[PDB]
Amino acid sequence: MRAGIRKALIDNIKELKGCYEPNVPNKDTKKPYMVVVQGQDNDHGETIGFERSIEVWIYEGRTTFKKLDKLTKQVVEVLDMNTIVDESENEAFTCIYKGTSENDIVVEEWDAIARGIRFSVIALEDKEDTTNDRWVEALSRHTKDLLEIESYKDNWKKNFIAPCALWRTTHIENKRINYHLIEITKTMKCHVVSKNKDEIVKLLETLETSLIIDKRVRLREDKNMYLTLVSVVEDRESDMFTTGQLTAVFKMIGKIKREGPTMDKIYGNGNL
Amino acid sequence: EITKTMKCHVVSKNKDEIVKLLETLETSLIIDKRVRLREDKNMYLTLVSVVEDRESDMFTTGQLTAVFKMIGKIKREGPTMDKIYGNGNL
Amino acid sequence: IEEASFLNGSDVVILIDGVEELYMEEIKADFEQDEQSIKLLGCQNEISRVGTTKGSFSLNGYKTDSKFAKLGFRSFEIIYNLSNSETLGYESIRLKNCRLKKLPLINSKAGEIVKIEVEGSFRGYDLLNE
Amino acid sequence: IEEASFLNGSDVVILIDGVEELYMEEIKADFEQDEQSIKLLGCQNEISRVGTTKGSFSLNGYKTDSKFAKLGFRSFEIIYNLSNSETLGYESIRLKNCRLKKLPLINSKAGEIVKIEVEGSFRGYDLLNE
Amino acid sequence: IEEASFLNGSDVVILIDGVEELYMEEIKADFEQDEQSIKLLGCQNEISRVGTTKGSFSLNGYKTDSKFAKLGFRSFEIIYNLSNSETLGYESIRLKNCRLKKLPLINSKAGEIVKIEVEGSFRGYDLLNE
Amino acid sequence: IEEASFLNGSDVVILIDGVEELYMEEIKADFEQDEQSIKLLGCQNEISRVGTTKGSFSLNGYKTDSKFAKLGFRSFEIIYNLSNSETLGYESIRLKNCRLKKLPLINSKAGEIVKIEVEGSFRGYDLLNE
Amino acid sequence: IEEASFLNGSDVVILIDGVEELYMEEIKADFEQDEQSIKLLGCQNEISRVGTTKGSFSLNGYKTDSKFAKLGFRSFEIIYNLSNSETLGYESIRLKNCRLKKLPLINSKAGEIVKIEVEGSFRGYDLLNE
Repeated sequence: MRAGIRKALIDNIKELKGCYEPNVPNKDTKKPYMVVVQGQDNDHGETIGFERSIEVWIYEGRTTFKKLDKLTKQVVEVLDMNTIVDESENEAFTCIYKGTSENDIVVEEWDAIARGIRFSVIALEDKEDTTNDRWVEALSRHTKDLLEIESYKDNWKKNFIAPCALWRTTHIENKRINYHLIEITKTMKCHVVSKNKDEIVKLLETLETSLIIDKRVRLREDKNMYLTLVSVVEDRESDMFTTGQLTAVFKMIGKIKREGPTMDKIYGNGNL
Repeated sequence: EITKTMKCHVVSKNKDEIVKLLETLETSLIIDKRVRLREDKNMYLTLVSVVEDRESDMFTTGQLTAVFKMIGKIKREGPTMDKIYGNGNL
Repeated sequence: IEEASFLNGSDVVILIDGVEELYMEEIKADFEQDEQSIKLLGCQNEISRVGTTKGSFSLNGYKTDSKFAKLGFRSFEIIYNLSNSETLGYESIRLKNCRLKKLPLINSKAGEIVKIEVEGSFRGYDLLNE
Repeated sequence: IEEASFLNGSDVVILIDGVEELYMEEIKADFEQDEQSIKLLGCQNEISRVGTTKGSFSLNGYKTDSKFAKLGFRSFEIIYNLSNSETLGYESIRLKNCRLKKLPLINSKAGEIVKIEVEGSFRGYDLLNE
Repeated sequence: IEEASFLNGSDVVILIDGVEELYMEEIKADFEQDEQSIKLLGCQNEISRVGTTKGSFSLNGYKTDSKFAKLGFRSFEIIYNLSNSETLGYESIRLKNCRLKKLPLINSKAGEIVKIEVEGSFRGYDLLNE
Repeated sequence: IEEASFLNGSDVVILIDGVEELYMEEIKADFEQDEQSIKLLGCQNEISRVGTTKGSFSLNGYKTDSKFAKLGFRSFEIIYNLSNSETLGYESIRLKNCRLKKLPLINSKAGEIVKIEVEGSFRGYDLLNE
Repeated sequence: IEEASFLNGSDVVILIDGVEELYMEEIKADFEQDEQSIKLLGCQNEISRVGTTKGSFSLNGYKTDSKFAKLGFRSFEIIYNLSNSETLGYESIRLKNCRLKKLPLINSKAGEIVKIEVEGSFRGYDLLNE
């Protein structure tokens, strides 16, 4: 991922003189240049998977910090949730802006001013984008058809293309309501990532309205089984990535499929 | 039926100004119990409950909490029975 | 998703005997009928009839004065204006010859507000507006 | 937003037979009538008349003495002063010839305070004030 | 586990007197029959017969107009379409000669939505579709 | 703020037929009287009279023996000492000729304590103290 | 601690009119008797006899079709197979000559499942198995 970030920064930013690895540049280097330090990979649950941390340390020639502010804005614009393709690994990803280093540091011996922008990448180990949860597949298909954005089913994938929407399942309950009938209730949460927050609001609004008005969803294209909505609720404050905004509870009833043998031939005999 | 829990902040340097503004906002919401959704009218937002937690943070949380709901009707505009005919036998 | 509206129950304005009543919390009124079920001699389906109508009504609210206790059993009119705000089509109903069944002289628990309850009967009604 | 006021039910002051009563916490009293519904030929709506009145009352409170058990079924007056504090217009009602329906001799549960419940009937009332 | 489908109760479409009704929440309707229990003179177990039938129905919903108050005790039809979206086999029932038992003129609490309740009786029904 | 006192119901001491009963939980006893309401021929308010009295009582408690089942429907006395401890003025009541209305042979749920319930009637009472 | 077993109520298999019913939740049935208590002329405890019997049954379940509304008040049989799984001793009961007390034509609420309720009476039964 170093190659991808370096290539993106060089291509999109022209004030940049170079983008190096951590302890590469010597004192003859021409400023401003950037340094791509790769942080931890931590497990952050089922929805995010392993999350990697990246820092893009900017360096500048100690003229004035306003140059560094402009360069930081440029870097954040270039990398924030814009999908990047790493030609070396031939595997894409999408950096998420996360913050900035502790203070704006001055380094006198190098005669430079440095600031560290802080990114991250989601779901490093996930490489499939497929799910055996038929309900999640059905709702992701429904969201894609209704909304004309990507849908990623079980968990985030590292090269997600904003705007998008995940449809993970958070909780499952099964009941045998009868001798022949079983009830399956799933609480399915949905995310809507996007750079533009008002776009998130619009997408969630139309998704909720579609879920209410069309109160049920084709589980498959055979039309046999439908999911039927129970309650759809949006918590807008909730985190865009870890938690997800929309919470929908779907249920579905199925019949036990006992096809026993048939009384094809019958016979009876008499006495007194 | 669409129900929204909308929280409101009132920032000001003078805290007593925050108190006055919140008081008049609460009174206005209670008296005029609904709010025109648009200048075109045709829609309204009926209040359900307005509550102020003065201790709550001015910036992160917000003081006033208001719950609004609004009822909408499905806009079915299907075809029409413009032409009707019938025939007879025995 | 075109508009609709519910008539919120805090829009009622109840005029009891020509003077507006401010503290009413709930109002009910129905126009009963004796059914007079008739079982014909050949038809298996029972048949109903209008019979005689009989109004009844009830009220709840907070006690502000001795209006009802002093009113006694005298006949009095009740007018009920349920205004709608999304569209201004207020529904107005008038009740004729209302008569209290019982004077609620005293009803007061120690730690609570003193609410008044009233019920009676009315001979007829006039649907003034709608 | 001009002032209003609810009559809190802890302003009650009940005088049972000329001696003030301290421990009552709830009092009810109504003046029932008999409806006397009448059908008339050629008039579909029923008609009501006053009929004969009939008082009834009830009381609840904490047991502090055996006043009620000693009272028996003797006739006794009840006075009910519901004072208002925002404005001083107390509503005073007098009940005439109250008579207990049953003497609550014993009503006691192991864990609770011993409460007394009373109910009876009063021939008439005098609305002393309002 | 082959598919199965309950019938969600929000699929109901109620046509009261030929004009669709949008605000109904719940509808109930049954077709009674006097049991006419017969105790034979020799046989120990009771025997029952069909007797004479009698329809009853009820409705609840939000008040949007004074349709029912206008309707009075007139005779009117109700048609009830319950669609099954998962199979499209809507079960349609028609009630003949419905008659309100009481006009719900006024029913309104202060702090809540004004709901309308209706009940009555219907002479007979037609199972239009199933 | 001068002292008052509530008679906690755990001060009750019940003597059934001269032997102290110590597993009871609550006791109720009232002295009903038939009202004998009379509608005079000229006066428009009902009049009541004392009529004939009839006692009734009831007890609940934990089962500790077959005292009541063995008692049958025999006549027996009940004393009831409601002691007050803030001031020593115990209220003592005697019930004369109590008779069980129904002999509670068995009443027992699997997972709970076996409580006994009793109800009956007593011809008269003697207010021994107050 | 040797094994025991409770008959879980989801083992029921109801066959009404010879066709299995899949959506029933609760089934109740019982075989009444008129007690015909006779008070003998010398002995001091009541004596009861069998008298005449009568059946009554009830069913609850989800609405999947208009089977019952089609069925009307026509007579029909019900069979009830309560299987046991720890041991295979199913308890099978058949109800002879059932008859609906009322057609549940419409029973629906806006935001709930459309459940069906049925009750009637059956002339007799026959315990097929146990």
